[PDB]
Amino acid sequence: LADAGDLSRMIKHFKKQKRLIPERTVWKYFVQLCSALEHMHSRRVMHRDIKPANVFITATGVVKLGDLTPYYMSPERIHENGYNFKSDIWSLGCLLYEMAALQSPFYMNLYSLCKKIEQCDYPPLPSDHYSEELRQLVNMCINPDPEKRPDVTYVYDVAKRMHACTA
Amino acid sequence: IYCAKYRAYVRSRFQCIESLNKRYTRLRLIKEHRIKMELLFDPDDEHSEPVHTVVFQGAAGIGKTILARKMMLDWASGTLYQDRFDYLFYIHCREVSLVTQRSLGDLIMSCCPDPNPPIHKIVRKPSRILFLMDGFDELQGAFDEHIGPLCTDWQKAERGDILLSSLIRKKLLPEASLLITTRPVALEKLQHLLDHPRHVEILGFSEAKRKEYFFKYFSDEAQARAAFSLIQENEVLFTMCFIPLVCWIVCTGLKQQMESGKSLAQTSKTTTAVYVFFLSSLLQPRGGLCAHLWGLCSLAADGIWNQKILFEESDLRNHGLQKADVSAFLRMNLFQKEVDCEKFYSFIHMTFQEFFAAMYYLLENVPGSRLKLPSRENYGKFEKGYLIFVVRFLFGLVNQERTAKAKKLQIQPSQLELFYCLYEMQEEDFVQRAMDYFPKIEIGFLHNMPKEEEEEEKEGRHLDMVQCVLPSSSHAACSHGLVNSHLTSSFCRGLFSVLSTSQSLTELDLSDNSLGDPGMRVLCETLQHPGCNIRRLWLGRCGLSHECCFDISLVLSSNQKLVELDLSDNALGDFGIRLLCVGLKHLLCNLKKLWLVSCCLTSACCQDLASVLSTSHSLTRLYVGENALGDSGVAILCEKAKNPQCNLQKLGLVNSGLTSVCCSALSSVLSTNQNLTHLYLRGNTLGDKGIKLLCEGLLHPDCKLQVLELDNCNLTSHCCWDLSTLLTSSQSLRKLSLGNNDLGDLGVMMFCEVLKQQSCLLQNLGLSEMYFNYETKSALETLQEEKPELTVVFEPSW
Ligand SMILES: Nc1ncnc2c1ncn2[C@@H]1O[C@H](COP(=O)(O)OP(=O)(O)O)[C@@H](O)[C@H]1O
Repeated sequence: LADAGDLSRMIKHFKKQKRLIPERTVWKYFVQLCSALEHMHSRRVMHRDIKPANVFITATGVVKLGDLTPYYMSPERIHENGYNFKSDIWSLGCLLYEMAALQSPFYMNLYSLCKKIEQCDYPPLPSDHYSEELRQLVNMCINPDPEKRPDVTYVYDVAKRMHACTA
Repeated sequence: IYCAKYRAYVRSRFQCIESLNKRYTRLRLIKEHRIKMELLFDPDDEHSEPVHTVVFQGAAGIGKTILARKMMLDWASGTLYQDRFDYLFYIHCREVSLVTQRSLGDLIMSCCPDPNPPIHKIVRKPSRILFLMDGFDELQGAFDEHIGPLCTDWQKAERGDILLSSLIRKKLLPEASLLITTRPVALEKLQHLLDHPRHVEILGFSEAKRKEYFFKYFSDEAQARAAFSLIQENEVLFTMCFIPLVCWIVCTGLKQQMESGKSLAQTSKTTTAVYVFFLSSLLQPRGGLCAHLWGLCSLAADGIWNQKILFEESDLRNHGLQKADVSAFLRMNLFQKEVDCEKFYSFIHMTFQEFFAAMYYLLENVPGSRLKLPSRENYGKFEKGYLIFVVRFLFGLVNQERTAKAKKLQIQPSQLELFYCLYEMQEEDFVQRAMDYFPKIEIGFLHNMPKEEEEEEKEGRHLDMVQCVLPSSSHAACSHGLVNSHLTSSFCRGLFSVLSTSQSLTELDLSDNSLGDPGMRVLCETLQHPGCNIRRLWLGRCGLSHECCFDISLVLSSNQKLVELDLSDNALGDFGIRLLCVGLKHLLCNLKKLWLVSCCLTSACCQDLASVLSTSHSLTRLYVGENALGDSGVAILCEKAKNPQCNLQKLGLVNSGLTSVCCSALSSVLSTNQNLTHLYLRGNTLGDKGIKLLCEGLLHPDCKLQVLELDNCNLTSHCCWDLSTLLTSSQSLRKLSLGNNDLGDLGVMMFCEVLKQQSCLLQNLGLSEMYFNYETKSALETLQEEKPELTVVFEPSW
């Protein structure tokens, strides 16, 4: 655990600033998230709790990764099916939509959340302020069915290029 | 045994291209993730554990496949290669490029049959076999190298489709390496095809290496001192000669003019002008040729429009104008047929073919190219750079350039698709046509360059490694844009000269790059002179230190334009703050907001910050938010507004310490000081004493206050009724939020009881992170809508 702060602080900063987080910073946090997550999963350890409050960063920018029915709850897991790795891809999609447009995709009660899940709805990101490749990644990581979800080994090597061309 | 035979064959194959052994200069190889081709492919366990493949990438003509030929001839020379490998196979992706289903290919010139049933026995145990696939941008078909429907077996003796074999033996079960070289644009076809790759970008001709090129090309005193300096004295074309192909263009584009003498440095601007001048240097003394040029033009690009890259013993040209002019073009090109080595014909580097494709789409549906565009980019770039330059060279060179009315009908659709590809599309890695090169090579600078004054939409480009002549050429022409660039570290005046002249309408942010040590000390002279400049400014976690501060203290004093400045997370806390406050306090300033968060600051500076509110009536919203300061500044915080008429609207505050001292100081300012709207206290380790002093402070009648937040507390279950009764007594605030507060069921019970009659606040309320019971949650969701004076309540988790 670091003593600088967390990611939710880093979103409340811009919420005070009334400015959207620029894309180089977005990818700069997202890649060191993804590499630590794939390092977790390659040694066969799941997380189950991918939450923006569970993201802890130094003041230099290094995400010192924290260790191992809520609102963040996948369509299969909110209908009490299997928490798969596709649930981790679901939570990475909701986390990225939070760091993209300053709030969650579905943000009370839990019926209408399941209803719009069955209707597969979410507000669209604006075009002019985020990369369209990121929105295509978003649409590929909030798919309802588990088999339509590419894993961390695809998205991390995607984001590696997205960051290396935005250093 | 078979090693040395075709080793000598590849020695003969790549020795003949031009030589090219005393004509090879080593280049730069970069992979940042934040080289040496000897053991480049290391799967070493630093961060590249299971890898078997790299991808080389640069722009059009950086020298990838000539580097591959140097590797082939180098290992074919030996050249200290400790034998990691045994047999290396050049696979030219513009000869294997068909779809018509041949099996494995290792016999090329149809020699005696190689031991192919032992050629895969020597893969399994010795993994010393490597296939340099080269030229991914022109693997023809229908731009279709997708996920394979069916795989092939790991012996490949069957005549499977190479669209379904090399894609598969690239994709799955390889146990053999491949180093594909490509433009990065066609990385996307290769991307979602899963590889686990490495990547290397290739960066070539610097100053001294270009000097070594001009020495190794010519004779050492004829023009190696004369042409070098005569091309050196140009404002561009030394920057443009980062690309080695432009160096090849000029060194064999005035070697023919050393006989005529002294025409060297002229009319040299772009990537377009070097190509058109070199083509004029070849095609000068025959203009007969007026039909030969159109015949060459009219058939050069159907080999990518219908996707047949090499011209197949020029039987296509045997249809269109096969005479001795074909041999003349072959002799003046010198690399058309001989590099194909049996019967086929080609262009030299096929950016010539994209160039003649630009000639084709001049002289032969350009929205078809528009829709097909991003799957490849060079044809669009070269046709644009051709276009306004030959509008210019309508009155320049002779009118052989167009034979026009087709020119305007592709410049107005060019800005039309530019409008279409900007206004609802930002693609950052692979879909180009939203880049400033396409206007750059265009410069007619009165409409077609300043039409992007309209279609700009508050953009921000990305200058990590481009030579900054291009964007400085671009946005200094137009007059809009709230731009946020990135990383102008080494070069200097490509920042200064354009951020000075932004006087029409501008804005800036350079956040989270690393401006250097005089990158702190740059932008002083950019901002220390009038006109119109930055209105508000952010520098988020940039490279900044103490030595900047006095410098920007001067831009504090000299500015009648600044209204909001941020120094976030850059360690500016001691002795530069003295410079900052004397620069701000020194002169009258029109500064209204200021931001100083998280900089490594302490209480040894706030005594200076007491003066700036009392003197300046313009500094109004000082977010000093939660940099590491604590106690003993607290009386200075009290003297910040002991007097009224401070003209301080908001005050963001800091994670503080002992509750009684800070809130006793805060009681005086929240009682006496008028026009104080907001107050963001947060992260403050407080108890009952601080909120008790707070409600005694707001007990002071006719003290005005808007929105207030108290976040971190474990409140007793009596203060809520006290504060809500004070708020029904007087509209002392408007809203409030609560965060990680373990305040229990009894507090919210008293809260909904006092909220049942005469809701105290009038804007908003927030209660988060609460695992309490639902019988009161029914009342919370109940009593918000019939009396919507309380509009929103935070519902914690359910
Ligand atoms: N090391 C070098 N020495 C001399 N010329 C070079 C060198 N590298 C590249 N060039 C120039 O670049 C061109 C070769 O680039 P090439 O490898 O064919 O590009 P690509 O890999 O994109 O096809 C040649 O015309 C040559 O003049």
